[PDB]
Amino acid sequence: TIDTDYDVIVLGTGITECILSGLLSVDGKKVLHIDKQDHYGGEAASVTLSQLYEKFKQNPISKEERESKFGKDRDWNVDLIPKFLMANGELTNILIHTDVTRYVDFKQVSGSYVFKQGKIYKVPANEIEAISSPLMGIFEKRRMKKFLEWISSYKEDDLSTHQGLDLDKNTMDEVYYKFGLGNSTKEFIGHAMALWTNDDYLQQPARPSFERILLYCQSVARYGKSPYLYPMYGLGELPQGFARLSAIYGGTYMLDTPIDEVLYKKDTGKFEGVKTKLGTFKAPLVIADPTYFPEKCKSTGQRVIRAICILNHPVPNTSNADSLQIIIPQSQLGRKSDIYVAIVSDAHNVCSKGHYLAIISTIIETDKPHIELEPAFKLLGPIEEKFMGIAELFEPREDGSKDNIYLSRSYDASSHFESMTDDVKDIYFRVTGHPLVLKQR
Amino acid sequence: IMKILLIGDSGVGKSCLLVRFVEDKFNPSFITTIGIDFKIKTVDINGKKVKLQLWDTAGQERFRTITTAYYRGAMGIILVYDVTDERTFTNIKQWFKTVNEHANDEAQLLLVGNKSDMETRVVTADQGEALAKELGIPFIESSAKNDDNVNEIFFTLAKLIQEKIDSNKLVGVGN
Ligand SMILES: Nc1nc2c(ncn2[C@@H]2O[C@H](COP(=O)(O)OP(=O)(O)O)[C@@H](O)[C@H]2O)c(=O)[nH]1
Ligand SMILES: [Mg+2]
Repeated sequence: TIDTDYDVIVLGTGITECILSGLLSVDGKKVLHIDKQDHYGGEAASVTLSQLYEKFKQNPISKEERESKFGKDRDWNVDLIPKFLMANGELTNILIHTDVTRYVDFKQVSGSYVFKQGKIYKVPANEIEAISSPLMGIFEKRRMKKFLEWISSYKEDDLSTHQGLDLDKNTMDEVYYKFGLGNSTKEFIGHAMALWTNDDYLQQPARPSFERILLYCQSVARYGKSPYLYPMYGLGELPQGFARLSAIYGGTYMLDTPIDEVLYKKDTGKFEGVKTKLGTFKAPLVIADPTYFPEKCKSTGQRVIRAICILNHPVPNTSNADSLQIIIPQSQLGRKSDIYVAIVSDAHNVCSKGHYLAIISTIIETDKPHIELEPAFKLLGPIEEKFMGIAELFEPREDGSKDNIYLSRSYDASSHFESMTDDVKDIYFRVTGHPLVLKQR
Repeated sequence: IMKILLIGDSGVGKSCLLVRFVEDKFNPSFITTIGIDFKIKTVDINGKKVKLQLWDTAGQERFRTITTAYYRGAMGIILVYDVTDERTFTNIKQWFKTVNEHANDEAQLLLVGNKSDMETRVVTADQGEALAKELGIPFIESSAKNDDNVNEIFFTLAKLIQEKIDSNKLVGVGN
């Protein structure tokens, strides 16, 4: 039978929790990691196709119908929340330092396309594509090139590299003016490289936009043709990998084990333990996602529409690419928020041979989400089936000093994992009392 | 390169067998050994130098929470029970079923009765072969503590796997 005392109890096996669990176990703590659901991943789990029907459709089709049309569930691993990995991002820097690269294989994403006047254009990957792209005239490209030289050459501690600009005092629009960049170029650099979901960054200081733009460029440099990576067999592999890191170093894992009751300490309100069908387990603190403590969570105001579309064919005007990101900036549609599309396919063992997965997502701003995404649906051509779903974005009410209930944030509508790792670094400090400094294993 | 797995109930001695084979060590300490991800060891098969890549379950079998990446691309799978614990024997049929789903029927299996040194035995060597024969896979009775037929486990499995690789090579009839 089982130890009941742990240094840390972690609830739910989403990527945020799993990364925390792994790092804590590596640190020497004794983690117990429980999940009410019968599988790894939480809200960002990759699920089979039948499960996709069970989750999002009103009248699921027969096994027999599904299988002739789409094939057997073991070929399908479909992300519930679309994300990519910045090549030089922080999640990959964690993957490397923790050696979880051993439990996950990556392909490069084929490219990034940006939307204009109803047509998608490829973001240039090298000089040949730069030269032949019709997004910028000859001389705009030069200024653009002089701008990008500045992003690399800029060194914080050498004023002579700044070209007369201060990232704290100048706005990004003021930086853009300095280099002579017209508004189309601003949109390009802002929505396609810095990856902002609206134009508010223009009036805000430059610093954060600079950093994000430097990250893009650094991510394209590392392996080449694009800034993104994607795990074979779906995003679900990421949490599983960290779960193993945790297990290797001492962690205990229970799935399909609902939390019958949370236990708080007498008078104090702080966390004591939890009560499961496998007995009762105690720890001085708990790390959990918002579905385990709804009352200690508040909405952030945002709701996100997520549309999963199965195609029989490559996306139009993408040179038959195997993977793809489409950015539809808001200015092009009269919105407050960009629309995103992520495409992956049988090349990543996420669906049966011949199919393509296209996951459209955006922040809802009307009372009819299905209509908001229509411009994106037109880009895909013939769609075989749509799985629609809305999710509300929660965050913790307090930081967990009062109660030792340290909650994670819901996964947001950004295209990559940079913000998720920001949540991890944060939650780590709140729990440990120390910054997350990275050790090589 | 060969990906080898060791599967079975907690407590049967999977991590000891692995550590004995690679390092030539046994830790009696009643604890689980933690800290093991995979070991590497070169084996010699009929002149051919074959590297075995041996992956530990890291205790995830304890509540049936084994990661998919563990199973993927496994060429050999050692199923292990404790000869002193009848339940670990009964459950082998269940492990067999599971492994054959996840390894996708391409892996070569092998049954191992561990802790053959103990006098508190409750499963005979003959019982173990009955089940091994029933499932279509070879049988070895081992002790990680005393080094009883531990090497034979890994050589037997490596040899069967190379047999299948070698008989699937296209013949150069041309030259
Ligand atoms: N007597 C004896 N004890 C063993 C043998 N192998 C393992 N053990 C003991 O049984 C326990 C289980 O060890 P472990 O390898 O972690 O089991 P696992 O759950 O299958 O990985 C440990 O306390 C070992 O010392 C063996 O061949 N003989
Ligand atoms: Mg073990």
